[PDB]
Amino acid sequence: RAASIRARVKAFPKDDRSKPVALTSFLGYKAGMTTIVRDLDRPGSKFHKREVVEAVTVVDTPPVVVVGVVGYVETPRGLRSLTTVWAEHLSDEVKRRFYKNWYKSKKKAFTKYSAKYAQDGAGIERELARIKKYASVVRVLVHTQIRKTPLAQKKAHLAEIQLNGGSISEKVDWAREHFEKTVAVDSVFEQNEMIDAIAVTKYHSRTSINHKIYRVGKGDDEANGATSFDRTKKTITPMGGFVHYGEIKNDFIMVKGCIPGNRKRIVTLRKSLYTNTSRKALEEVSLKWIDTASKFGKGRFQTPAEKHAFMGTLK
Amino acid sequence: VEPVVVIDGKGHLVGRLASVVAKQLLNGQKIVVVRAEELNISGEFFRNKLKYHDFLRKPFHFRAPSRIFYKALRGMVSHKTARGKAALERLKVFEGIPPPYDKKKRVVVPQALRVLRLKPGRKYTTLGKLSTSVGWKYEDVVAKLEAKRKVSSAEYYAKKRAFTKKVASANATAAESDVAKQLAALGY
RNA sequence: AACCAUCUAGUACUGGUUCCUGCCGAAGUUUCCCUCAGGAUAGCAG
RNA sequence: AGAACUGGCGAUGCGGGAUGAACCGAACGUAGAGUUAAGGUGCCGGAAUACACGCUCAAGAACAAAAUAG
RNA sequence: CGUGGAGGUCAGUGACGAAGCCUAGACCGUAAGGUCGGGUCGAACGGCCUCUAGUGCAGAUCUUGGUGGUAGUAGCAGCGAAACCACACCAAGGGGCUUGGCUACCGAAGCAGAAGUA
RNA sequence: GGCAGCCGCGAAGCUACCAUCCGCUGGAUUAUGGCUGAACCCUCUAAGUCAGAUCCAUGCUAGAAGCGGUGAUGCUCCACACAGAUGGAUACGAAUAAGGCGUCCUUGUGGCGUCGCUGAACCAUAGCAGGCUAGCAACGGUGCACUUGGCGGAAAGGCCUUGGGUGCUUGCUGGCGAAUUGCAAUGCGUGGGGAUAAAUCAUUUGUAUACGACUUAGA
Repeated sequence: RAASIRARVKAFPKDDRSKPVALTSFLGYKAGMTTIVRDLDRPGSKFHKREVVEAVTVVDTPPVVVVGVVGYVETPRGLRSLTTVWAEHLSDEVKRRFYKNWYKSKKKAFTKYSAKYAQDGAGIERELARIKKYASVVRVLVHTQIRKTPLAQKKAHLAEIQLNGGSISEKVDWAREHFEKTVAVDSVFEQNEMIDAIAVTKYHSRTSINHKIYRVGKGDDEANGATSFDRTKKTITPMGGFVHYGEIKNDFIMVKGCIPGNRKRIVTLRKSLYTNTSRKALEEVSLKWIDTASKFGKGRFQTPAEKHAFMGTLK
Repeated sequence: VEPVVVIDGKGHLVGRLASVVAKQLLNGQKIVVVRAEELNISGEFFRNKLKYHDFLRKPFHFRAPSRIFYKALRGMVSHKTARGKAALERLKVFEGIPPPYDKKKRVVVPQALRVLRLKPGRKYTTLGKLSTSVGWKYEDVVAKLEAKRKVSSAEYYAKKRAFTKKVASANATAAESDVAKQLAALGY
């Protein structure tokens, strides 16, 4: 059985001294599956340029904000958490994660620590300098903005993301500046990038690697579910919403295959832990058409705009 | 004689060191072992990697050199008994010299050194290499932070040498006096 | 095809054989009644 | 296979031999001091990680046997 | 050594407490056992020389009587057994004491090409 | 068109190779291919040494009914109570067919002298289980509480240290008392109350379900 509803990242990719400080993983909530068709541009294949049809999963990825940073000392008995530091503020759902009886409890969340941050910062700057001189491996503390995702969970899942940049002084400087900021989904992953998926099945946790992101969903603009070919004013959400899921109104990610876990389950993504040299990873996934028919039942129409076309008109 | 004894494992035989430590701490003497990764075993790499998998293919097995030394010490003590269990509570084994033992003197056992026991021109194995070959993953960090231990400890020794230089000068200038000659007459 | 009360506490190898202490203390065999059955003899120990 | 001549045990503790009925010492009232046997003296275990000469890098602590000094 | 009973003796012990029982109390003896310290108990019992025997228990798939695990289980919120009961996970030595632990790559080969380690 | 009935179509579901997505990369080694090079010219082997699959690492699953960091308050009254310090664990590193220490220039794998052959060493060690107290010599040594600066992340939590305060100083010169203990018997929290930070149950939730457990939310 899994330890909790959320899964734990057991490894991180090798650090890069030259690259800038950036996040290594992202997490979201499963949003079912959808059908897609694309041109198979793979060279040396008997189906070159053919319209290959396959299923792609959809995961809701609300914005994730940084809430703290943690450094770890390379001790002879493994990595030890040198010091954890939160940034001046904890969200309502962030505080809720620390209570089993939040409604009954007095909601006495960070009070002296918040008051401590109101001081001249010397203590916080002292800890930052400590981390700068001391342990040179740093992990960021973040949470999911479940307040935006339309789920009854209403509880933010805390998670740690390791920075892959060099000059850990730059790491702490970035943390010092990007504290309590919101990180968009597109800032961690991009289209055609190969990622791995980890989640909990319908109850064991398992990891699957070599999964390509078919599309990165910017949920702020319309027609996010329409490709360059279809380019219709349609969202990935079909008519009536989703099966056992509320709605998509924020950033989302589309991944080849089916991530483990039923709908509404939280999942995490990572950049394959290494630089895959396969030509499949390198090739770009041009998109032709994305299915938006009502999954609930058997939808004979894509959107209500064209639904009346078959019937012409209705009472 | 010493409330706590710190033994430098480097350059010592595993068997002889384990036997002497077992005999010493069975008598209530507290002993601490450091730099176990530098402990040596007689014979070349082969026949040392062997005789370990032989018993391994049988339980729980520990790869750390300190755990290997403890297992060697464990079999030389009547474990499962109160005296054996109590005796094993007076022993500490660590890789390198973690504090606060780094700021205290470390002793050696002449009757267990590889140099004084192994004939010249014979191959010998080191605990660190065997541990790494059998799955130890902390050799790199151990070496890295042991090298740092020598760093600034060389400087501390240099400062101590400079201070002893002034001490010797002060003794010499006061030497040859009536009190100095009187002390020297009585062997002091 | 059985059951009830006495002759019958029958017809011999399975099992058991109850308090303490001290001293002495063997044998697994001779060979005669030839032999399976065992008696009497011979040795050890009183 | 068949025996058979003397012997260890039949009923026998104790010390050593990882344990053992065929091994070694030794056979028995209750305790102290002292000296020993086999057996041992790196720890478990009480005792010299004793001394001296050479041998062996691989185990070493009757059966697969026939091919460094003179 | 101990017990049932009997002859003799202690002008014995005893309602101001005899016997029995209990007792993480003590004394005596090599022991069968005796004696005393404290609690319940209530009316008979013992120190010693002899006589007497239905005279001493660890078992006899032993007899009577009593009580446990099995088990609040099988079973018919409640009722409720029976069989069985010396004792309780494995490696080696020794029947369940000793020591401890949960097809690829290479080499030979008139191998032109095609096509021993593990 | 009732209902314990039949038919055409049928979402939702368990589920399929009956369909869909994915399913490893770095090192040491047997044999083997070679270099340098003796026994004994040669030689892959004696000492060294490159390549190379069985093994170890990477990733993955769980986490000792082992460990680190972080947030919240234990605050107050009443009543009771209790495996073996007694000199100092005195700190470079490296080799063991070489090392330290001092000097200087030839700054280098330098020349010289010096030391080991154990720690049998260094500190301190005098005062009633270590008092009272009068002087001398220095401006030192040091106990205790302050204060300044740096330093120790391997289990740092320890190291010094600028400055002043107050005691001792046995460094040196003297006085006051020891008795009779009689000749030795080593000589630290509760269990009841006042407020309150948090957990479990009730309710609900279902992404969990044989019973535990797990997953949500309402002052």
